[PDB]
Amino acid sequence: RTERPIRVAIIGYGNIGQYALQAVEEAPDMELAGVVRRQSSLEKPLPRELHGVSVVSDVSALGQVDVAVLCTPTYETPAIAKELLARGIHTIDSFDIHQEIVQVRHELDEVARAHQAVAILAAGLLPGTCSMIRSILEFMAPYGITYTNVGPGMSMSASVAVKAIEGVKDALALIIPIGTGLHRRMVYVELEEGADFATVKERILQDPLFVHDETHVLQVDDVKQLIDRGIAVRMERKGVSGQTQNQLFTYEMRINNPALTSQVMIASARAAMRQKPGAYTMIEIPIIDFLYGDRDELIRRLV
Ligand SMILES: NC(=O)c1ccc[n+]([C@@H]2O[C@H](COP(=O)([O-])OP(=O)(O)OC[C@H]3O[C@@H](n4cnc5c(N)ncnc54)[C@H](OP(=O)(O)O)[C@@H]3O)[C@@H](O)[C@H]2O)c1
Repeated sequence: RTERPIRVAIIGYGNIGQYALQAVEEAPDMELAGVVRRQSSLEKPLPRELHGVSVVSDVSALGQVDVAVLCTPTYETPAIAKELLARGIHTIDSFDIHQEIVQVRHELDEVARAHQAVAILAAGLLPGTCSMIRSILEFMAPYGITYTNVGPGMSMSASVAVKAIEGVKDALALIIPIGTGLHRRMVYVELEEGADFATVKERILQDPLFVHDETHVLQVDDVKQLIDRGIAVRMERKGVSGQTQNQLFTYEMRINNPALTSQVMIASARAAMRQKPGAYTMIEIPIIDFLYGDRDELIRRLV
């Protein structure tokens, strides 16, 4: 629909990558350049939805690539981003280690500026659009407290951490809100042949991830039967606007986690094409840059 469509490559074909495929297809200003996978994954049978899709091991085999959408594991992502920025390719990621965002942002900023590229990081569900809402609440009521309650949903960094433990064949870890920003964790574990529940319970409950947090552990026959990739996020702020107390704000979403996250990353890919070289979180970009359409028509429709 646009003259020269944006050519988007998907790096890593996991949960995020599969939904990102659909988001790129629906994007009227974008066309799929291809999917980049590990060589090991290239040797498994080709997924049925990737028929007619260029699936390679390096971005150089896909021709021109405007933006790379990084659907890779968290710890693997900054290094992959730096590599692609250095090739002059824009990068979108949903890096979700909050304490490392400032540092990672600086490192990507320097590489991006050196190669006339734009990196948008932490552009997912949380961090991402929830961060944008959170920041808007902040300046509407500067004094007060915001509570971010991550509703019942799967934590895939906690699930694989419970899987690496001695005695667990498979595991599902859930993040559960208990109010005022506090969270409870519940772990469903499929045990190995002949391991006892009582000990493996005490190795998860004393694992560094679940010692200072309230944690419940249950043994189940099939953890795969319990998996659903939906999640909820509820944010509350009670604050002061100017000098007037008791301003009340509530934001809630009930969404498919990877579907939404991939959509935000695709919308951010659109925004990346409109920025000066550098690295940005989502609160550093005009909201209109994430939207497709004529500027005046968007203002007429939304403002
Ligand atoms: N910001 C948010 O609100 C939020 C929410 C959800 C997810 N995320 C982020 O999104 C990331 C991906 O989540 P997911 O559910 O899609 O995970 P996933 O299903 O495990 O997908 C990981 C994919 O990355 C590739 N990969 C795995 N190991 C790799 C390695 N060592 N080196 C290079 N590539 C590797 C693999 O694809 P191939 O087989 O094709 O190589 C794999 O399919 C997470 O790490 C998380 O940080 C953020």
